[PDB]
Amino acid sequence: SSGRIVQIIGAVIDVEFPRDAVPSIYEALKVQGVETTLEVQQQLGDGVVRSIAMGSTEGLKRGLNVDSTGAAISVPVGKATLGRIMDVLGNPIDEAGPIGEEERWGIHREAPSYADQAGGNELLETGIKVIDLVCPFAKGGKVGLFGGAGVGKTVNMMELIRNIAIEHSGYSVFAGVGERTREGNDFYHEMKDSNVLDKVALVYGQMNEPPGNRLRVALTGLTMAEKFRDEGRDVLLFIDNIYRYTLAGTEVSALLGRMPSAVGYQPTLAEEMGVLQERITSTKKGSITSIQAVYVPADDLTDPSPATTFAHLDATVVLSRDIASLGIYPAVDPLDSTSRQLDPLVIGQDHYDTARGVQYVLQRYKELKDIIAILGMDELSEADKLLVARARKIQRFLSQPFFVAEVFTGSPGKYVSLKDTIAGFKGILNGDYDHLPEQAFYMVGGIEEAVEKAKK
Amino acid sequence: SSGRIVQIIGAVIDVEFPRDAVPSIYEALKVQGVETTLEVQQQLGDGVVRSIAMGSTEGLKRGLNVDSTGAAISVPVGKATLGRIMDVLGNPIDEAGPIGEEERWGIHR
Amino acid sequence: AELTTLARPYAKAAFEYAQAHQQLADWSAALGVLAAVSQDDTVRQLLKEPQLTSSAKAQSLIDVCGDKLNAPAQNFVRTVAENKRLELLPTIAEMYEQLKAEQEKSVEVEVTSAFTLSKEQQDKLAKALSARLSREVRLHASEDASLIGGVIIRAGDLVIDGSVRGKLAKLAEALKS
Amino acid sequence: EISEIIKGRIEKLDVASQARNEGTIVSVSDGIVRIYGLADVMYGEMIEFPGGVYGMALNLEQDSVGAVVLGEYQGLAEG
Ligand SMILES: Nc1ncnc2c1ncn2[C@@H]1O[C@H](COP(=O)(O)OP(=O)(O)O)[C@@H](O)[C@H]1O
Ligand SMILES: [Mg+2]
Repeated sequence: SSGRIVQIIGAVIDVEFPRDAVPSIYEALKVQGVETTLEVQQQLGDGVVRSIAMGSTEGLKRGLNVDSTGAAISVPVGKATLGRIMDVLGNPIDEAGPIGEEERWGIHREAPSYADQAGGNELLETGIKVIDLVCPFAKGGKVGLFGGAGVGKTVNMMELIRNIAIEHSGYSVFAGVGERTREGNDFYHEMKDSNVLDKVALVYGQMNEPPGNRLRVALTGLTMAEKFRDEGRDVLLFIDNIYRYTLAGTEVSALLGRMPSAVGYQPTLAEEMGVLQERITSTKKGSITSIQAVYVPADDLTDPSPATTFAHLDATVVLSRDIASLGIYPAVDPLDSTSRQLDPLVIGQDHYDTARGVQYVLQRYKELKDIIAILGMDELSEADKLLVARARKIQRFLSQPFFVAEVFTGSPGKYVSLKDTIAGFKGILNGDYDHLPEQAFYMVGGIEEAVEKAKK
Repeated sequence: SSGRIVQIIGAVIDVEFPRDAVPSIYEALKVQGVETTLEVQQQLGDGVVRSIAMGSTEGLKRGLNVDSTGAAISVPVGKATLGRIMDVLGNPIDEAGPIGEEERWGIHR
Repeated sequence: AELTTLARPYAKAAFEYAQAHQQLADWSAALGVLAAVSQDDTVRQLLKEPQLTSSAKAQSLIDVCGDKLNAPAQNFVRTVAENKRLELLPTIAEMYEQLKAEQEKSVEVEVTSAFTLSKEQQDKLAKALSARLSREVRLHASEDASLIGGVIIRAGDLVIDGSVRGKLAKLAEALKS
Repeated sequence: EISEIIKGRIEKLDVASQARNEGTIVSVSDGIVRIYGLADVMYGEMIEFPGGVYGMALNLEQDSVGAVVLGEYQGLAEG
């Protein structure tokens, strides 16, 4: 049957239906005079349901008629989504006409079972020195890029999109959850001009959008990736910012009648994160390699949202504002960043010992910072002086000019193999480069280029 | 018209007035038979206003009569205020007699 | 807070006065009239107006009921209005009847079957329930084609299911679990 | 069921009909106003008060409308 709007407060709307026709949780509803879509969140009793609007509520009023659709928000899936741009409800937003869909899938699903899990450990080379050394990625695994405002999350993601597509031959799915509309336009035209667009599905719900859109766009993109995984394919799933899915949930939580938790967050923070994160996994049918940018509120890694995200990832890349301030890009922190693949049984003893050696030197240099700041380097022991000199070279050799960062500086981009990465850091640890000047390691790709830069 | 005290909680006093005589926000009210001035802060509805007492509430009780003054706290202004000590309501706290005022102005503008 | 939580003090006060003065049937009629009259589309509107006083709302409701409210019942309506509780009148009447039924050792039992049952069967179910519950039973018999066969008994919060639909559901859960 | 004599008494009652575009103020506090009866008001609509003052509709509830005053609220009163 149909119901009537009884209350409106921002993005949240209450609708009353006959007692024998009350709609189900997550069921989609449509307002008769404007065609605005609503998603049911809870049943309040007496035939009243509470819902979130999937669009603007300006101009809506009490007493308007509402139609129940009998199902959840359903989006098109399969080959017809490749090279197309869609919104949260699966409508095309690229002016290229209707989607030639064969079937539609509901955006709400349970995670794959414990018996469906995949045990993959195959190494994925990124061509970026710091990542390949201390944060080795794996095919079918999950990666997270943590960082404050303006430190490198989008630039480091655009560089990873460029490098992984060299070896990967399958499809990709990109979900834009609460970020800049200009960056979605730049990425679409870049792929269209490069002829890469026919193998990528694009979904957007940017910062300009109301809370309901930003809250469900992640589910729409993941539903398209799950169709390709379940077809037996190996696909890439990229998320512009997973924190926006949680934040859109915070804006609406008090309107849903929930008591707040620590620092104003919704009481359901960890469950809302687990329900989405557990679906983003590889199975015995096919694989999903996923990369996500994670905003860190006010540079605080102990904040409830970032703190709850670390347990859902295989590789954690932590960006720092202190490192970015020195000039080093990518601004990765070797001591805070880590990966499940950093194991002697997965990467071999040579890589493992080189990575452990780099971390030991950088940790010891971090302990001397206060002594060096008050008394200077000259008071240190003959052993500490040599270690600090190698720490400064290692810290500079971790830098690398990117093929997407060329517009910012002018310098050409560099791709460094895992073999060249291990050889350079092993030589600096052994002392094979103790004679070269500290500035020769800054922005040079492979170790041989540091030898040529020292000639000037 | 006049209102009645309905609730007293420290310095906060709620006063009930007839529906056609509810006093405005910031209006000054006088308690009958006691030298106590109340400033209206909020209109709660049902003819009830919430106010703050400009002095001690000790000895007050529910049901005392209150009179509206028609304006905000109005204080003496001009030449007569020079060389004098006054309280928040413009009363002469010095033992020098009444202020030779020619005009009074409301404190809110 | 449920409406039942707010109506409890008022329903209990009305019941104890009616019981002590031997007026149980008078208050049963008075509360029923107030519950029905306050739900009328014109009276429901009048009671929600922000310009009317509690005494004006009470007097208007008393003048409309008139003959059906004795002096105690009129005093009760003026008490419910002063405390701003006129929206609870339908719940107060419902809770008063529950206190009355429990006092008068009476139980209203709903009954449903696939197809009609004889007076011989109703009187056999009635004596069995009255012997189990130790109360007077009033069987509100009815039919529901959703049942494949048999009958279901609902004596308030207590339910006794002897229907074929319940047995088929037990089998579905036994095989699925 | 309500009786025909009582239904006749109900039809005689002094119940004021209110237009769907008009309302009455219930309360005023710190630039926020509560209004009773604006049945056809839209979320984000401009509300007109006496003396040239305007409000914006933010909370549309079952029994009342919550509005934020687009200027000085100290001249607004209950009723
Ligand atoms: N690899 C890099 N090389 C040079 N500058 C960089 C690099 N990464 C980031 N920056 C600088 O930092 C700015 C912000 O980077 P961006 O990726 O947009 O940050 P975030 O997405 O974390 O807010 C860039 O516009 C640029 O000036
Ligand atoms: Mg950016």
